Amino acid sequence: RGIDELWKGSYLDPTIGAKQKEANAVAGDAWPACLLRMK
Amino acid sequence: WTRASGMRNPVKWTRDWEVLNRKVYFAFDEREIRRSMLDAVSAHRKTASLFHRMINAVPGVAHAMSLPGPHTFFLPSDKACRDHLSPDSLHALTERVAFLEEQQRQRVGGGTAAAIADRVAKTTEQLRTFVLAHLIPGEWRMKTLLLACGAGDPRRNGSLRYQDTDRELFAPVMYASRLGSVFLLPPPQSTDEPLPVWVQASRYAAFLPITTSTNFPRRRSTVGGALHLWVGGALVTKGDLRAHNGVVHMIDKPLIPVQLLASP
Amino acid sequence: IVRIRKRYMGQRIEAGLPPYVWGGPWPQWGRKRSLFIRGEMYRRMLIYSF
Amino acid sequence: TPPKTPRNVFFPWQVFSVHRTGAFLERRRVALKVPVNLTKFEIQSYLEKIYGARVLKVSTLIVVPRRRRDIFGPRPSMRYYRVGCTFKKAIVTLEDGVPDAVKMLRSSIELAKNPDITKHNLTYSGRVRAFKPPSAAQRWEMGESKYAWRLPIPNLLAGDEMQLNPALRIDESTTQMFPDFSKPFFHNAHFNFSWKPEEVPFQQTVKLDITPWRR
Amino acid sequence: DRFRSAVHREMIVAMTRTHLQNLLLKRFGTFKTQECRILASPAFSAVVLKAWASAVVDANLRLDGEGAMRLAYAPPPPAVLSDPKVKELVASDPEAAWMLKKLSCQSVASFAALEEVVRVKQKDNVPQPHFPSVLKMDHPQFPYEPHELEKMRDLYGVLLKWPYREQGQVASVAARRASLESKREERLTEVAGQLKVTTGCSDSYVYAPSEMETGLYREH
Amino acid sequence: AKVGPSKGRGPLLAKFAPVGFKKGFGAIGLGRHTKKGFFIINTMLVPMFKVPDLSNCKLKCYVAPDTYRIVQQSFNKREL
Amino acid sequence: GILRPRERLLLNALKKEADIRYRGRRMHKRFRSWAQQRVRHYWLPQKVCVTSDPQLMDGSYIAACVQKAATLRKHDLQLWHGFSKRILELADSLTPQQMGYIFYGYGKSLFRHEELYRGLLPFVAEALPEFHSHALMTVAWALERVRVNDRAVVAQIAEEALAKKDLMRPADFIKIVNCVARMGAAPPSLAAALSAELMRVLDEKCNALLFRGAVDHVAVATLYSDPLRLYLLERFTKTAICCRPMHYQKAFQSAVAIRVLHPPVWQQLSKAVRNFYIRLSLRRIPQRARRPSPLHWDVSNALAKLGVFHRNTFQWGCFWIDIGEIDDRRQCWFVDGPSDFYSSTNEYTEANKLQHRILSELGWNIRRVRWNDWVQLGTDMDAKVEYLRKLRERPPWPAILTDGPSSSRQEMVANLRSARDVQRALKERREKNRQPHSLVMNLG
Amino acid sequence: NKVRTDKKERKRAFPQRGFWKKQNFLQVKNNTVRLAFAVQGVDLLKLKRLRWGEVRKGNTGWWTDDYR
Amino acid sequence: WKGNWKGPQRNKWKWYHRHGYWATRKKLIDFTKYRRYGYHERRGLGKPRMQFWEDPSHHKRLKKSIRFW
RNA sequence: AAAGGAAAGGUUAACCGCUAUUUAAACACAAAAAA
RNA sequence: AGGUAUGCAGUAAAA
RNA sequence: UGGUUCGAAAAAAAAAUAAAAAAAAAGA
RNA sequence: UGUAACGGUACAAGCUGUAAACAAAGG
Repeated sequence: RGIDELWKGSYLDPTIGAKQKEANAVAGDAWPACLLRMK
Repeated sequence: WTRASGMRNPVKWTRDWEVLNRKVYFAFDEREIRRSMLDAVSAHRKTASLFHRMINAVPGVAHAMSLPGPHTFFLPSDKACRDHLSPDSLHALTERVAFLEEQQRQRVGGGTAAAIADRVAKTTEQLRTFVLAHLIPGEWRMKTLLLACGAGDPRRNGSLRYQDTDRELFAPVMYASRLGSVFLLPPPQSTDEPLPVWVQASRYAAFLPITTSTNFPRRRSTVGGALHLWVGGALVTKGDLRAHNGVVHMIDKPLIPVQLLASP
Repeated sequence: IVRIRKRYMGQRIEAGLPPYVWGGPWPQWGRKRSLFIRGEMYRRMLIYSF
Repeated sequence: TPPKTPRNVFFPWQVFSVHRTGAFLERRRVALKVPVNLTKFEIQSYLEKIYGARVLKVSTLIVVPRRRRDIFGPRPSMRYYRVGCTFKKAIVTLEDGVPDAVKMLRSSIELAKNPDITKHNLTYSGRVRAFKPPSAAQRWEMGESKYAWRLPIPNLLAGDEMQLNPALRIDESTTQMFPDFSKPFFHNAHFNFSWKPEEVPFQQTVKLDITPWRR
Repeated sequence: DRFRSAVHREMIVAMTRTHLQNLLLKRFGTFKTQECRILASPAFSAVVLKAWASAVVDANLRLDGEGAMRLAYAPPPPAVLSDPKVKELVASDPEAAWMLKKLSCQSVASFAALEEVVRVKQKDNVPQPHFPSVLKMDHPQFPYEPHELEKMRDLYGVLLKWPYREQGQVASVAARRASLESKREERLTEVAGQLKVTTGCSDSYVYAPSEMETGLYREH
Repeated sequence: AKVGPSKGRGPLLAKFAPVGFKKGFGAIGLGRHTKKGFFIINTMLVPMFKVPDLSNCKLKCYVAPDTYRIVQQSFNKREL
Repeated sequence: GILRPRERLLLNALKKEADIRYRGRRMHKRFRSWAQQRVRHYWLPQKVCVTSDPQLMDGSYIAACVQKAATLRKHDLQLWHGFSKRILELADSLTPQQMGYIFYGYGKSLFRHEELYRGLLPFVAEALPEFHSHALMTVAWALERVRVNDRAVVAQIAEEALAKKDLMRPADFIKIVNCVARMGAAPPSLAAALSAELMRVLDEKCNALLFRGAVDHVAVATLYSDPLRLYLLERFTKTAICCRPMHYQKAFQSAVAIRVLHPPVWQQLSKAVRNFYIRLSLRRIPQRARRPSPLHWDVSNALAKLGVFHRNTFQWGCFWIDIGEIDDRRQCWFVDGPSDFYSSTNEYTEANKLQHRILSELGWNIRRVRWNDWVQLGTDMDAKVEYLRKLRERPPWPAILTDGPSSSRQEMVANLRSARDVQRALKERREKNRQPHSLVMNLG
Repeated sequence: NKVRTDKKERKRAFPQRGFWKKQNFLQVKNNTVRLAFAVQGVDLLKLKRLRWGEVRKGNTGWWTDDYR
Repeated sequence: WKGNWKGPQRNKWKWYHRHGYWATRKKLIDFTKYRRYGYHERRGLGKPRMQFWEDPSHHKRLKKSIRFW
């Protein structure tokens, strides 16, 4: 039910294609300390 | 160096089956026991209270039962005494044992006093006779007694080897297609009549084929086992209470001598 | 001869013929009563568990 | 080595990762790389609280990469080294299945390395003879009675979905024809239990003659 | 009355169907026969044997054990023959029609005796076991008699391809046989074996204790 | 040497030692050995993971690339 | 050192026999775990002496003393009746926590003092808004265990649990639902509400170890809704591996009850789940030793004297039959004792009614004996034989088991004392009959 | 051993005429693997024997080419 | 040799209890000699001097002498 | 005859020790103070 | 003839 | 199934280990 | 102080401590 989250959407996921894997792999910047200090 | 033990014992035992059979012989028939017959009786005092009290209260009986000579003692239980002795006989036995214990306690601490000595002598002789009526020369173990009564002899063990029952009456769901020799032991030390011993098949023997692989050819007591050993009209309930100088067999009836029995 | 006999018996097993054996006199190749000694040992173990 | 787990965490640092095994794993099982110092209770609570997984069992092994000697390349330094890290391999058994393509490895280059196909018919080590303890159904307590198929309640529940007669599950290409019980035959062919049927006639018990010279 | 509820009747009918299927399978060999295959097929059990068991329960002929092979040798009931579902299965399935025709043809009318049962058994043509002459023969037993050893050594390449010979032509086995016969003196149709039927239909069988807590060891 | 940490063997472990060697890896204790070879477990000693309700949370692991431009402009407008 | 050869051989044989004895001894220990768990987070951190004078005890002290005595098995009648007297004196001043611990002690020790529960229940009802999960669970649990039935208060406790659903512990809620089902205190609306809440509790808050406690055949048959039944039966197939014989037994009984009384639900199940339960029916589920009671033995003796073959205390399917006749197997008897009804009443328990209905619908002709009527016969055997004969001469009992006449605690106590006296007399005159008493010694 | 700490290289400094091939044991192992694959419908031996770029569906080969 | 040949044994218990870390500590030997897998007192230089371009906020020199809470 | 085991644990006995103590698990069941 | 399944103290006897 | 643990019985200490982290107000 | 074991980092004779190369823009 929830253990699938360890591989869902990653390159280990067997139910999705290469383009979807690449799209899921794209990522942005890490949280800066300045913005983290506001939380 | 190793700490393996139990099922991982590092001891290299022999696997030779003949040597292991010899080991069985040494471990069971030739085993050495430190305790004595009175040690066993004391261990079972709670179940054999009356005989324990008699042994400890009657002069000379303990000395006789502590001697080196290999002996066999048939110990009745308090339950056996209560069931088989008449109420008056049981009351008399209890009173006399208590009397001997009371005299012993007095030692620890006219004609009326003189009669005490005579009564003590009479009670001591009677209770000594009773207790020693169960002591038998030699060491007669349970398997020896069975083999003497003939169990284990292919020519005589009939009626004890192939017991069967009406199976469908007790395990019906498995039977849909059916739903449609007296040995003699030396006399007791206090008497001259040798003791008869025999064997019978228990009620549990017939049910063996229902639950075991068999190779057959073409009230009732609840004591366990397939064979029942009877000694002088009394059933052995617990046998092979081995000691250093003998063996104790537990029985369900006291072997009262004819002299102590009442003719009328 | 052992090889020949084994071949024949295995051939019958493969074919699915009834599980029959030669019934004649089997020679005794051992001296020890291992069957009965081991049976006695098993009896003792069962009694201990009980 | 790893920091000991506090009574209250508030910020777990432990990384649970999926491990691709070259051996076979059952339907409802998955292998994870985990820190060595964690207990089964810790692993189960971690998975149930951070992921909501319904864990049934956790089994653990400690994996230490083997020693390796650098001997091969040009100008080799004959020094010892280990590839990877020591870790706890946690095999978790859950209420639901896990994809084989996720849990196990595959290959079309070395065709023999397909554990999802070969299953437990192969041992993936130097082990030659596989040891398996008796199954739960083969045990006695909570095991399958070999005459329960003849009882009323099982037949009431079977309906038309199941047929309980074991005679229907006999493999024709393995079993032999029935023999005559009055003639020499093997016990292993069709009995498959540890007792002698009464329909087999009386058998001769032979006791060895150990001292023929005496007679 | 005779029944307290539909589930009661359903349980009794299911038990009767299981008993009938067991009896028919044992009649036809319990395996290795196309008749056994058909009796095992789910559709046959669902339709034909279900109707047959219902008919038996209605007829009040609930017999248990080895005494129930009468049911297996009786002809299929006319109610079973006339049930529309049976006819649909017969039309759609060649095996079902073949099996039902065989059952109708090879049956004992009186069961609807032993001579008729023998005739039907012969008609069934269930394969029978046969003990082979090869297993009746003998081959030399080590230790070999010196003449046997010597002859086999001299004729290794001819006599050791098939060493089986009729009883009495092998001295090693003949001597052992004679010794065993002397020790015995000093001391003093082929039919496949079958385990007896363990199923039943009668109340005596259905409502008997399961005896699963008791420790019965001879499970069967 | 033929025994010890030499030749890449490293510190001793129960895997490499004979039966009887006792060496763990750093797990917490969760009970007490008994006098007869048993071990009584106490679940009160199991660490308690503190996990907040992650359902319906708008935060994500990373931040969108435009945040840099937005924040830089919003801070320059103040600095200037 | 060295030994003499005989000594060498004897001691070597002893060592070998000891090894074999150890191996034989460990054979049957499949379910012996060296690692074992003990629960101790309910033990209070305060210290108490259980024998202290009750007049110096308050609620906080007496509750702790009761719970400690229950844990330590210090079942002393004088001590616990002093506990009862002091608790009834302090009824006005107990918190829900203290009342919960008191109920835990009483139920755990099975101290069947009905008066204490009766006197404490009104305060429980009044203080319900302040109760918490553990206290509610404990009150229901103790009442169910001791057979003290108060349907109104049990329903109020269940409603309070529903109102505090966001605060209730899943195990406590499961136990409360099971107790409500066993006591038959939930009308249809409350049953539907409890089923609706339990569905979500099990789906969202309970893992396998917590869920397996929800598998109770009485609740499945009488309380759970159809979706809850389907979910429970499906989930047991997944959670079987962590279950024990009691859980397997209750799952099997639930499946049989659904099949016999709810064929529509049984069919609404899936083929795989039905296959799981069919295969479960084939397993040897470890039971526990059962023996005829004194009343059971008396009824068997009277029946045998009448002349009816029968068998006692045997297992058929997933049920235990008191008496099963041999000549006509469908005829069976049940001997109903004081604990088969609710205290001070002749009303049957839900489990008893469910078993009666299921066996009756599966075909058994059931007849029943009531101890309240049997005790009035005394030691007479002719009267008991006539009673059993007259019962035999009459039709079997319906598939629906109806309750008996009204009774009171006074009559219950009187009948219990009479049964004690009858037991004593029968045992005495059995053993005396056994004893021969024929050896007379001329010792005097 | 794999770390090459043993002295097993000492014998390899001397010639030997040949070495046992353990073909019985190795063939038993290989056939066990083949059976494990074949029960699932895979012809591992055929795959291993296929030529580069050769496609053979089912149990086919040069004989199929001859008779088709 | 006589009978079965016996040579120096490889015994982990003996080696670790007679020549291990603590056993070497208890021995009376030259402890100023470098030992790769055991106790020795050939002391090192510690962390070297910071290069002029490194960040002093990250340069580190002490572990135990400054250990706070 | 060369003269051979007793520590811890289990059993039985005795017992005015103790949550350093058997599920807030469950089954079964004519069953029990004072008055 | 080491210790077996609520566990810590603690005396005696012993197939 | 063993080790661990009690005993034998041991600082007679297997460096990177533990029923072994400052040791009861523990918030039931 | 010094050194080392494991772990992270280009699976390392460097760096480094589960925050394992970096916070410098806080009521």
